[PDB]
Amino acid sequence: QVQLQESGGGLVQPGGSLRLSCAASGFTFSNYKMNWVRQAPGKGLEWVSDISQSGASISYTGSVKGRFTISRDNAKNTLYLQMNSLKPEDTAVYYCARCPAPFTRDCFDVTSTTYAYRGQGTQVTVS
Amino acid sequence: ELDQLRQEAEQLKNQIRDARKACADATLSQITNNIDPVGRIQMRTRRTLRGHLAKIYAMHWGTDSRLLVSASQDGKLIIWDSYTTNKVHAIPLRSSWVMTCAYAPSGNYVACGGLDNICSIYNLKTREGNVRVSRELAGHTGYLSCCRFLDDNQIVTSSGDTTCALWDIETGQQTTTFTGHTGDVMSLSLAPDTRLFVSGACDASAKLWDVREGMCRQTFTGHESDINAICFFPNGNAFATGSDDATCRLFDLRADQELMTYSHDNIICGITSVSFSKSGRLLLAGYDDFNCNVWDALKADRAGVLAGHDNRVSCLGVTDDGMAVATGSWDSFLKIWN
Amino acid sequence: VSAEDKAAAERSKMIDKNLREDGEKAAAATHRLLLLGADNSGKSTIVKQMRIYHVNSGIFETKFQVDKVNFHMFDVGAQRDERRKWIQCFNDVTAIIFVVDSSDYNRLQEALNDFKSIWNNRWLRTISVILFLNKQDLLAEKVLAGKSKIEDYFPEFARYTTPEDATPEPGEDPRVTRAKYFIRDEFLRISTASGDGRHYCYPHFTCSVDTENARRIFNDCRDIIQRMHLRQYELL
Amino acid sequence: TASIAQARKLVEQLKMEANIDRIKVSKAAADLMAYCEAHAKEDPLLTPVPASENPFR
Amino acid sequence: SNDVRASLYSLMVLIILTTLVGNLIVIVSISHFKQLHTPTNWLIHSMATVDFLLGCLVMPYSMVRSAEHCWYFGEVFCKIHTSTDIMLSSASIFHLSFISIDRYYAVCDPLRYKAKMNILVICVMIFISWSVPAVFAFGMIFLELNFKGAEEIYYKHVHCRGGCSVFFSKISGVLTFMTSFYIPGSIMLCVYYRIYLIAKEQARLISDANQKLQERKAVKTLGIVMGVFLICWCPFFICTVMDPFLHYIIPPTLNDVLIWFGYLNSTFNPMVYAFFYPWFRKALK
Ligand SMILES: [NH3+]CCc1ccccc1
Repeated sequence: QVQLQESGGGLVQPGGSLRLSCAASGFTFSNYKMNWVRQAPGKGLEWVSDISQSGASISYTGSVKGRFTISRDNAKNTLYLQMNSLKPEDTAVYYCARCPAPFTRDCFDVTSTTYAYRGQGTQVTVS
Repeated sequence: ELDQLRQEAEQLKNQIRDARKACADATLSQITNNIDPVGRIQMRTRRTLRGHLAKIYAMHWGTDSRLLVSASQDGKLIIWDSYTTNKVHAIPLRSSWVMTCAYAPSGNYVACGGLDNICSIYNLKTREGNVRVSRELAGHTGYLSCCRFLDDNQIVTSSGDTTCALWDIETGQQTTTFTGHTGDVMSLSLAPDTRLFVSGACDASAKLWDVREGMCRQTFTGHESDINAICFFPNGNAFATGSDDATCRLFDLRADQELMTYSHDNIICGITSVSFSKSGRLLLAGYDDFNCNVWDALKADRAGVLAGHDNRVSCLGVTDDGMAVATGSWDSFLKIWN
Repeated sequence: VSAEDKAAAERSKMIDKNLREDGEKAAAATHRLLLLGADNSGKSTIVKQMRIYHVNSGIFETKFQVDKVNFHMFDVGAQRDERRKWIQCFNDVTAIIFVVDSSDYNRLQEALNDFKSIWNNRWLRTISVILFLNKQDLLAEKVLAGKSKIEDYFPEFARYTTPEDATPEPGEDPRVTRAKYFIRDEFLRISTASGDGRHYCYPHFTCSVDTENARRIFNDCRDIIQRMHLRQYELL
Repeated sequence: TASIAQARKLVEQLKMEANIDRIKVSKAAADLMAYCEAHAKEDPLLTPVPASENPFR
Repeated sequence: SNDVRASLYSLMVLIILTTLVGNLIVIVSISHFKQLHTPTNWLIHSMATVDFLLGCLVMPYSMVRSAEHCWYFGEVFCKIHTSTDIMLSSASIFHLSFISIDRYYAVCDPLRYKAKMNILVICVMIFISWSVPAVFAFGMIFLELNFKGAEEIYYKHVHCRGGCSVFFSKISGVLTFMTSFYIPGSIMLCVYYRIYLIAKEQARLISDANQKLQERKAVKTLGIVMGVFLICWCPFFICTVMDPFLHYIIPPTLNDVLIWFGYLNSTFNPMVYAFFYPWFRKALK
């Protein structure tokens, strides 16, 4: 079965740092791209970052550009998101979501409400 | 109590994993490693059915194993006579976004559906002699990806709203609605006894449904991406599936889990359609690489390639008597193999 | 040879003749366009005079003609959020009409991601994209007000200067011109990063009251098909 | 209470999937092998038919 | 010399075989595949069959008259052969002009290409290119005398040839030039220059946009087409139209070499117009 379980999260003061690690099982981690999405209270899912198969191509949302760092560990089948210098505007539930088809440069429905290949979620709160 | 519920669900999942592992005493691969290989399977295009001016999206054979229907993006539903390549009928469709078609076992009715979210039933034996819209089965909230005829009055249609519905044609209402999928349902296969059917979906989950009680009986996992095709084994105790991960997998109803992975390192193109031979020894699949590959179900060893399609193969079917295999593709040609 | 066989053959011939007649009719000088956008984007108001609503069961089709050439525009607006499966049906279209609400910066990144997915899709990599940055009027009002800064949603705006090839209206302010051309360049960067050379992006700045959208689509389709013919004839 | 209701429905579905009986995988594979070997002769795709037998010639 | 007679005969037989095989392959491909049944490919097939006939019906006698010899065949036959040669050369050139017109329409009128270039107008073009050259050639050879007032000159020229080189008077020469070479040639030149301009502008725009943000294929294609046509036919037709003037001082050997360049155009035409494009290559695969 294909399942994704994130880690990290908790209560952190503004300017703090967190490590969000997502564990992947039941599929080949190298073939698929990986994305991070978050759900602010009362808001829809917002794409945060993205990484390609080799890890060379990385893209970030403008709000989190320059602070968040995304890393992929193919050998350990895990994905990371270093949240450096975060602010209380970042309080949301983070989901690790692979892209549907392997060997593809497109990711259509990663932010969709019922996306099948997302994760359960990690609550990150900032005060 | 949501967390408690989730923990209970996880415990149930662990129990189900531990049970099939106990069941998995051995593997079919080592069970049938001693049997003789089928050898190289070679098929040559016997009749090419030309006449469609656009990409063919779906097809379905007839129980007589002579007449077949086809659906294309040009807006025409064409019923063929593969023996002599005679276009018996050419039904015009209101919407050109057809995604599926079916041929009733009695041969009197032919169904089609697509992005119009409506299953259209076409009468082929009416007294007037002209094909007429029998019923418009409306009520789905997503594109119709597949539909199959139980009898002249009941049809099972899968949609893109993560549901499968059973329709009563005479009254045009959903007798029973099947729910549980978290992704768009893309294909369905009915059982030889027409009491059970499966529905591959976009969540990599293939479910087994009871027609009468309207409940899922089993859920199958194994695939790592969107499932586009699914076809019951002739016995009815197993099915195969085709996914976007360029892998076909065989699931057994009684054991509850996968028995075979039909994939190769070379293959990187998803499967659009799968079908079985008469005896189930051959599993024919249609890929996006413009080719259909025939696999030996028992030994997962490739047996042949049905090359000869210029564009992507979108549909494939094997006759009830098993004599011929029809492959449709986006090059507007439907080829018959034997 | 037999009477039944001859009857079947003549029925097949009549069927084929009718099919060929129907294929020749209404399919010559007719082009299909797939219209995409979001709720805020004014995708339904792109073509004003000849907007055709033909809604029955989830797809309304808009038909218009500019110079004896007909265009059929299809807007699928009753499916679920997921769209990676139903969009493979629209491979044949000559162009994709992508409408973007440039006024709202919050969903601009979502629109850019959607454009990126459509551009790099396997079945849409041959189809050119016609891009409409709607609500230019609103975008100008937001920029002139200055209460919301586009730098927050895109930090690269601080180190961006308007291109020399910009052709702003005399009434446009330099800030507004820079903002709109920055959005256009943000889309064009995605376009040209993976532009295979067989499909191109045509960016147009549109407003709701704009009435030249049909002519712009006409010219863009002319360019798309001309370049397709040149590529087929080894001229490009 | 939609999330908890959906989770409870999922739990009930998982229970209904778990409580059913299962057969051994060796038995299932033997069943499919026996079926394939019993219907091998009738299959025309496995064994090529004579040039006059096939209606598609 | 006998030894060189053999060399020239071998070369001319090689030309005949390559012409025939190329034309036959093009014709059979466009017929059987059914995917090459677009209205244009029909023009290409018609040009291929004009040229194939030229390979068997005219070219073999062309070599026996090029190798300076008495015309073994009858006088009625060389009249027929001369008329057939003129007919098929003019038909090929007309087909080239019509293919150029089709290309223009496809490039400069993309949206209405199917409406303005359909099977009806294509068949009208094929009929024109098969009939008007035939009527003109057969009339001017049999009914109307191309030699007007130069009956004396005509007999001396024929007797000096040995075989039968195409004789033309001043008016007849100018009319043949304009009807066969200049008009289709000028049409082709204008339509390929226009296409060049359009394709170069498109390539420049594409490259300029790419460079602004953060192969000369048309030159090669149109150069091959125009250069082959102009090389194979322009020398022959200029010499032929200038032949009535200068009191027919043109050396006989030149004419024999020049006619064979014209035939080498029918040789090269299937190559340039079918194999240079990939779709035909994929079909041949
Ligand atoms: N083989 C070329 C024969 C010819 C002579 C004069 C005009 C056209 C053609």
